[PDB]
Amino acid sequence: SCPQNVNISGGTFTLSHGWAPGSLLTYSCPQGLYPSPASRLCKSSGQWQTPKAVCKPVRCPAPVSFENGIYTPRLGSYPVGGNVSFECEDGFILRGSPVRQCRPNGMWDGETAVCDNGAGHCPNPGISLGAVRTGFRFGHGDKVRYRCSSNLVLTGSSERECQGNGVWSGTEPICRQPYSYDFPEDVAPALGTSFSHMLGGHLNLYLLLDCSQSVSENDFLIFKESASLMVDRIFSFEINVSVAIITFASEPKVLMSVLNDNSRDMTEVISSLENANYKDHENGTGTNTYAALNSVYLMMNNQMRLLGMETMAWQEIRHAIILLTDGKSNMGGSPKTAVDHIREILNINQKRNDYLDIYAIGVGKLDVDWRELNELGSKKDGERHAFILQDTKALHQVFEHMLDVSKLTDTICGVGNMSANASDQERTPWHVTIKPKSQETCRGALISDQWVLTAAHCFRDGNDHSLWRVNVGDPKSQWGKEFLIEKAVISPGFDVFAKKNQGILEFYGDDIALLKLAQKVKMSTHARPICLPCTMEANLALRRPQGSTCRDHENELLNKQSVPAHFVALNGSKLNINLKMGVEWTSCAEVVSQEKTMFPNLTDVREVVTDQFLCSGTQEDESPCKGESGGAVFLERRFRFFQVGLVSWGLYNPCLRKRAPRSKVPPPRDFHINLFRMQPWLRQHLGDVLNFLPL
Amino acid sequence: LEILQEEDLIDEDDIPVRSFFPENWLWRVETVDRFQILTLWLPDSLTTWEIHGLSLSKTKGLCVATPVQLRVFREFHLHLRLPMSVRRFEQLELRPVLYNYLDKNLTVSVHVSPVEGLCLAGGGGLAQQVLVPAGSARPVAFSVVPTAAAAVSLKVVARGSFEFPVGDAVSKVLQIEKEGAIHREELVYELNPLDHRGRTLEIPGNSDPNMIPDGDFNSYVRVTASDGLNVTLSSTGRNGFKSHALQLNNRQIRGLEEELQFSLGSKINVKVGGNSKGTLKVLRTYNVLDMKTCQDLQIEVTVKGHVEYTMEANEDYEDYE
Amino acid sequence: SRVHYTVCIWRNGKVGLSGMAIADVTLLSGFHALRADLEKLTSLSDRYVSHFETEGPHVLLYFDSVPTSRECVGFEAVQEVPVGLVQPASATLYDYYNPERRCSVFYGAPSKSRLLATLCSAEVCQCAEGKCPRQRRALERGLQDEDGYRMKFACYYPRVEYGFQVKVLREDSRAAFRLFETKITQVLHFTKDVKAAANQMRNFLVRASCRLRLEPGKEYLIMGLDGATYDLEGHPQYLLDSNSWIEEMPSERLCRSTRQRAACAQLNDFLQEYGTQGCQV
Amino acid sequence: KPRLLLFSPSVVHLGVPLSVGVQLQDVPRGQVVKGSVFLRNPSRNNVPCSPKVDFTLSSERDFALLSLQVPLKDAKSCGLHQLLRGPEVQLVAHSPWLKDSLSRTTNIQGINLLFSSRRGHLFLQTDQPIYNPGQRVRYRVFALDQKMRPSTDTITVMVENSHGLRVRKKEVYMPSSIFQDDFVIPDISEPGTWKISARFSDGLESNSSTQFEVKKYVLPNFEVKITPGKPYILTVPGHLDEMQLDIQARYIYGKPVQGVAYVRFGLLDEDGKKTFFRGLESQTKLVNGQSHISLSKAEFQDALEKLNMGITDLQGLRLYVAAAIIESPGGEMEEAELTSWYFVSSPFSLDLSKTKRHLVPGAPFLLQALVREMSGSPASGIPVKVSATVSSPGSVPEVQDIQQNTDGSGQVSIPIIIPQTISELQLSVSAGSPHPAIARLTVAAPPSGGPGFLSIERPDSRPPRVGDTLNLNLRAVGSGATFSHYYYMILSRGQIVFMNREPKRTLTSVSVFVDHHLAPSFYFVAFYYHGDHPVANSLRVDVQAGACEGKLELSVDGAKQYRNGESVKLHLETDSLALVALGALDTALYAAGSKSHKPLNMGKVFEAMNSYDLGCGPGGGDSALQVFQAAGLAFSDGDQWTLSRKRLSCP
Ligand SMILES: *[C@@H]1O[C@H](CO)[C@@H](O)[C@H](O)[C@H]1NC(C)=O
Ligand SMILES: *[C@@H]1O[C@H](CO)[C@@H](O)[C@H](O)[C@H]1NC(C)=O
Ligand SMILES: *[C@@H]1O[C@H](CO)[C@@H](O)[C@H](O)[C@H]1NC(C)=O
Ligand SMILES: [Mg+2]
Repeated sequence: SCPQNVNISGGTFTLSHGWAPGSLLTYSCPQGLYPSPASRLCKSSGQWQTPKAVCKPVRCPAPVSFENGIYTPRLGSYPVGGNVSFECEDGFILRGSPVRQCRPNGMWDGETAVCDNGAGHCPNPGISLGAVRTGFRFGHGDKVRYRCSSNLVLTGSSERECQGNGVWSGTEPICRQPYSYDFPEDVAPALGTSFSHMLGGHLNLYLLLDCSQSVSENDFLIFKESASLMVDRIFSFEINVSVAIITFASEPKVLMSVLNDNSRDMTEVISSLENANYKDHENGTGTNTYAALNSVYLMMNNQMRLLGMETMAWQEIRHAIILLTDGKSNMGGSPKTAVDHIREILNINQKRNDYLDIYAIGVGKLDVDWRELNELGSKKDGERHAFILQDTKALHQVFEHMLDVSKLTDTICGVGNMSANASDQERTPWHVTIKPKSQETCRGALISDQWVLTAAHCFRDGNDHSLWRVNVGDPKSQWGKEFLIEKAVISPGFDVFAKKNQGILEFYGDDIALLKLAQKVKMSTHARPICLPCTMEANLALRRPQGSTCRDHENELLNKQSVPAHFVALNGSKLNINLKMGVEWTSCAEVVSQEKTMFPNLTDVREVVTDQFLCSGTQEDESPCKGESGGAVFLERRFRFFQVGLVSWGLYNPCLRKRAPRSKVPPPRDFHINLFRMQPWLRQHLGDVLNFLPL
Repeated sequence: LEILQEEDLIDEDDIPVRSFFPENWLWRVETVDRFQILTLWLPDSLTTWEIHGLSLSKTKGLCVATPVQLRVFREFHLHLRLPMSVRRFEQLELRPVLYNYLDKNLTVSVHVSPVEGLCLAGGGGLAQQVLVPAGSARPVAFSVVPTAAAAVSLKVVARGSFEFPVGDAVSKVLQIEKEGAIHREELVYELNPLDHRGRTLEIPGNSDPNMIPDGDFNSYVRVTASDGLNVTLSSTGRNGFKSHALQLNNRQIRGLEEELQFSLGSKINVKVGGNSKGTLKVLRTYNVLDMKTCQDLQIEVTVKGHVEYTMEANEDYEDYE
Repeated sequence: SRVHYTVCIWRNGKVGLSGMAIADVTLLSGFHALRADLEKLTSLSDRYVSHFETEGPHVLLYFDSVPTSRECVGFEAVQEVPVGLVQPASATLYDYYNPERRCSVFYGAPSKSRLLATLCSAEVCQCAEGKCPRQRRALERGLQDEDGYRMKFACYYPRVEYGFQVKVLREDSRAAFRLFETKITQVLHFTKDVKAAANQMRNFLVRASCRLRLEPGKEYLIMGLDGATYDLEGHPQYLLDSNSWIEEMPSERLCRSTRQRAACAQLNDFLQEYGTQGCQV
Repeated sequence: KPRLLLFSPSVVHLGVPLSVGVQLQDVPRGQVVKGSVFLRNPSRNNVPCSPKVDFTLSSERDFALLSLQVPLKDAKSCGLHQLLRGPEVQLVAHSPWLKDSLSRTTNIQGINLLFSSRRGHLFLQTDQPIYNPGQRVRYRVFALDQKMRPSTDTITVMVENSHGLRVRKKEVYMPSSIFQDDFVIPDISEPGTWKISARFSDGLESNSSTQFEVKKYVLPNFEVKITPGKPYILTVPGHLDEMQLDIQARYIYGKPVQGVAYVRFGLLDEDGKKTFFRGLESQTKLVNGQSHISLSKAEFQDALEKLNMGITDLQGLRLYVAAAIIESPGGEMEEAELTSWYFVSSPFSLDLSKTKRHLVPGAPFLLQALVREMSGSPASGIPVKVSATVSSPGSVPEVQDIQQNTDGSGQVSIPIIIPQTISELQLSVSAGSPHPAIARLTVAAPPSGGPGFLSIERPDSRPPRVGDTLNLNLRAVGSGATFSHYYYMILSRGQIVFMNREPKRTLTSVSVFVDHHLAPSFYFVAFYYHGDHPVANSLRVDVQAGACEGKLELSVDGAKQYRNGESVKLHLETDSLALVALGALDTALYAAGSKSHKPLNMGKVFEAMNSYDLGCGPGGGDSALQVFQAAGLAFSDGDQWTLSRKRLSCP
């Protein structure tokens, strides 16, 4: 028999078939340590073959390069419990967590630290710890290539390109170790958010389970349990969804079909899943993942034939695929080819990318590789799709809290239609019209089912809100539906004549007002609130971790020195602006010293334009009119809309459907109240409505 | 016959690598209220840092301080100098040099961490054995053929014996340029906006048979203000339609020949204005296969005899498997 | 023990040069030049070198006259430690007046090659350096299969991502590799190269320095690691190294022999079970 | 008889105050004057480009300095932006007094001045002296006004590449007087010397620029320095000194390098064409990091015979030494060039710029010389022999021989006595023995029959310190004491700073307090009046030992022996709230650079003070107009006025 001197230092070991030849020895070490070697081979009664054994400590990737900054302390590879601080040079604003304590799983915590000056068209993608980047140009259409260092394996996008919409193609690469794994608590929010986007029409869901000899009967039972809870949850949301169950082996066997109408009923799908057994899989105990993906491909091309080439009923069909596999594809070829076929056949591109998400949940500890899960799963910015959990217990744990979406809170926001054939209101459902007693018209934005955020200057006649009216979008008529107002809260710091003693006729500081409607708005395709940043709602809309802060939302949404934004015109059309931040903000707002009517006695530019204002209007930018004041200044990220400001005042009014610029003194210039500088006031008057992040 | 020590060396895990090699640091500007202390972290590079210093105060004008020489020395290090130019698929020889300034004999194992994209000798896992006499230096040669086509992080390590616990590790990112050499394609067009025929001009697109895929196509325009051109370049491009307008004269004449980075794929157009005899030079750079051993000098070294390997570098059958 | 070097120099331009030249050869990893031989060289009237300096793996010679013809000199060195790894060294020649007019040569070991053996085809190369293919022989030697050694090599370590039984059509030598163009009898396993099928051509290349022999007209079972060379024709071209299983397929007469019936039959049993069913894991 | 004097700098700078001196003479005791002074346009139109400033004087107070302001808006509106040909402006004093007293046709008395928009001090420094292609470049500029106080005026920076084309331009405001900025060099940029320029937005001519070198290279590990035994080579036919070099090479971190040195000799001329010696190349093994080689007698003679060159013609050429040391066994290459070696006929050089010209007859001649070692530091204790030949005043010329050693830093002040009615004076200054340095100068004499003369005597020839009071003596020569006082003014940075009157006495003295801002060179100008003919003399005084108005001290705790990665407690000491700007530079950058760029130090700042000085020589002149022109002022007394200077250079 094999020799018994196979003890590991600081850990235990297990055997499959005793000391008989051909038995596999498994090495286990406590958390924060890794087995080395992981497993041994008893040979043909020979010496214990290995691909002295010691539980070497977990050691964690160190920053190979940190552009435009410094990092302390500097070490070859940080140990468990260690900390690293990332503060960088002047003129550069930090993103991500400045302090990262590396967890016992071989990963750091928080988003990767990088500071960008914003001059580049796209935000700085940064160098993830343990990785390198090639190409230091962030212009539109340029590319960056990432390469791991030492013995790390790359999970993520090995190549990212700066797209037109200001978001790099693919996910953020993260160099990982062969022995690193993921905690259920870390990955549950990622899965929850990604599925929330898959839900954001009818959705098609495919569940792929593993039943080879490598996966045990109990492990397959836990796979079945996790799939059943997942299916139970997806049907509890009352969404148009069909789920299919495929359990693959050396040859794939389909247990449920989406062609069959039966997939939309919970009892039937759970009964079909429970009828699965390991026995019907002993006829071939391989892992042919390409075969299962080809089965999905045949499934959807049958759906393609039966629905039609061009019919709307299929175009709104989104696909999400889950794989609960041990990542040991050993037959049928590379699984990536079938994913290539799927991408080719759904016509996936930079726009239809939302219609296809692949989740590659690996399970196990000894035959799990990273490359297959990374390649198989999809790669999208701000999300993670390739995971591994050491045990199936962890799989059940992460799934049972995977959709932890707070019950009855609701308050969705920032959902619109981006089709040109859609109506103006349906494209911008937050947009409302405000009628004060002065008979002049202003705009506003729905921030909830009851509250509207607008500009204070729109109400010059006083504070008698009972004579004011609002019109929100309404499906039944383009005129909208008129509501009365229960109460009005104008910012106490607002006074257009506060600075008259210094020769400034009109000062728009604190030009913000919150209006409560008499009746709750019925949510529909013409009436939805816009996500007010720096809350749980916008955080879920932005695909970000739970522990995000308000400064984080500033850094992310207002992430460039020139950030494109939008406002709604009088006729309902969406116009284009660019917000100037940082250094360019000062040059943007300096043209107020050349005004001739508003400020005849103006010696300090900061006195009329403060930090409370965003600045826009250069280039070919559109200039809002007086009637458009109070409307939301919003930006689009990740197919959701976010209000970073609203129109306050401008140095040129084009409306003095019709518009006209000019080319003399003064050049057009506009200022909008930056919502991020008013956070205390919205928190005072809105804390019991939205759930605000820590500042 | 020669005695070799195996696995009685340092564990290679405690040795602190050196990665931060900035040519300059401490670029910040500070506000000092007659006294300030700075806790600055020394970079790993082994040179002397000449700390400059300038003062600007609202009451005492300007003062420039005397530079402070600061020395960093380790007494035993693996100094490595990457070649100035490394090309993909082209063979280079990294030269890590071990300086032993102690008063004792030291025997050290030097190896390069195996990394994807680098073709080393024997897979990169084999460690070269060298001995550095006290108060002297010894070089060790590593041959590498990089095929990564991108920047790659190598980590050369020296491991002393457990009897004498010394060692150094260096990890500098090695950038590899794309295959082939660079080629410059300058196109000169005299610019007379007075002649109406010269008001518009079309530059032919580049179709170079020898241009290498991923050619790093960069176009820089060189327009001379010698006499008020308003030359504007509009161009349809694969990335998009970008147009940059150049006003060289700026109603002023002090050496205002201009040069701007101007990013296109294939096609470019010119709109002219003003009154001058300026010159436009669009510069195109791309990779190309071309060659040049010297044509003037040549050298060839032949070796004959028996050399002994360490039984881990013999590429032959084990004869028992 | 002792190795005889030979450093040779000459010039061809005859115009661009400025006269004298500087020799800078670096010995192997574990060699230092002998000062006695160098001083004997420099003591001769027609020494061809006016000065020298030698410490450890670095040898300096000052050539004051580089002629058109091949005129040169060699010296002897000794070994301190065994060469830790197989690799070519470099010898450089500088110009005395214009050192930037320098240009190096790479010289190999006494028996090894000049440059790092790498397999380039199309616009990619794979690092060909490594270990010799074993050419496993169990049936011909008569050793019975133990614990399914071939299956164990296929499924546990090194896991095999390509496996075919190939009939070697021809043997050729290209660059530093000996190419064995072959025809696919059957495809047991495959990860990449989805267009693998029988009666198809594949190029299998091994470094010429090794002694591995694939006799034409005979079938072998080939398994191992996948390569990314693409053969410049479209079909992936594989390289034979370590982690690659090479076995000779049974013939009409060697499997007939007595100590070989069980071994050959077990090998075909493996062939059918692995081609048809799979790793079973 | 009564007169009004107008004093102003010959060049007026826009946007900064202009100082105008005004003086009366032969004014009745009870009489008073009233008026205003301002600039105008140069006959194009008669709009005042400056707000009027009043000046009221009487007999007891007959002098006053007026801080006249010249705002940019008035200068633009009145038309200094619209002249033709050269820049010129008119400064005029208006008062009803001329018509009332002198019965002059006009109440206008003025001067012709040249207006220039250069103003303020602009300094800027880059990240490194030398960069690789494709590397990020950081830099910053500092904006200071005339008094180097921080300034908030807007500036526009620009970047010019190696060929000289603009690559960048940034128009930036100054909240903090410091503007940091970075840009990336193109990857395909060939080696060259780039340039960064910074100008004030409204100041067209106020361009200050620095240069950084771009070159393909890699960071060297060690540097080689060739230090000659003596920085001069004596080529006199009598003998030739030995030539020996000490080639040193050290690892930058301190230790010496073990290797070999390859040395190539040659003759390099002024133009730059170098002809090497075929043969005589020296190769040696470095011992203790140093190699001491020398050129023999017969070897060098044979080299010149091979080049068919003689010793006598070796004048102005240089012995070029090039070294290319190979580190062994490292194999690294490093090159060091020597080009400072000069073949000279004397080991000393005489600088006779400081000796004042056109000195007065009847007062001591102050001959000042600078005995500087040829291509070295100033020499001390080196005797100077000087022969003065006073040319025929009516009698035979006489020879005056004075000897005096240099007191220190090459300073020698030899006060030879000049007799009256001297026609002209010839001087022969010779310093050094043997092989002296010969310098000959000739000075004429003021025309005979002049209205008078003024002599300035400086008892202490040593340069004044900062904050050190300087006292001068003034003596009228060759005329009666009709006048009662004389008037003097102090010029620093091209502006009149001080004006005062001292009564006429015997062996008088005037004390000038050397303030810091007067450094490093201020003009003392003095004049009196003999009837209606002004006579003046202006002595130039240089202040050395310059130091900051404040102070900035950098210090590192403990000895300068650290190990990589540990902490440094850098110490910053100053005397006020300062925007201290720091920078850490690797020393290897200096070695890798082909030309060693000296870092910014107080020499350049103090030269920046001198860049605004309009002085023309060490002062002095035959006439009052010449003295005033050399000092850099414009004088109008109503009858005779100095013309505007032809050029700023004053050749
Ligand atoms: C080091 O090696 C040298 C050369 O072999 C030898 O002479 C010396 O004794 C050794 N030991 C020390 C401490 O220098
Ligand atoms: C160039 O364009 C400017 C734009 O302001 C225009 O005013 C000018 O006339 C143009 N230049 C010439 C020489 O016409
Ligand atoms: C300013 O620019 C002029 C014109 O190019 C140049 O001659 C002069 O030297 C510059 N002044 C400086 C560098 O101080
Ligand atoms: Mg399996």
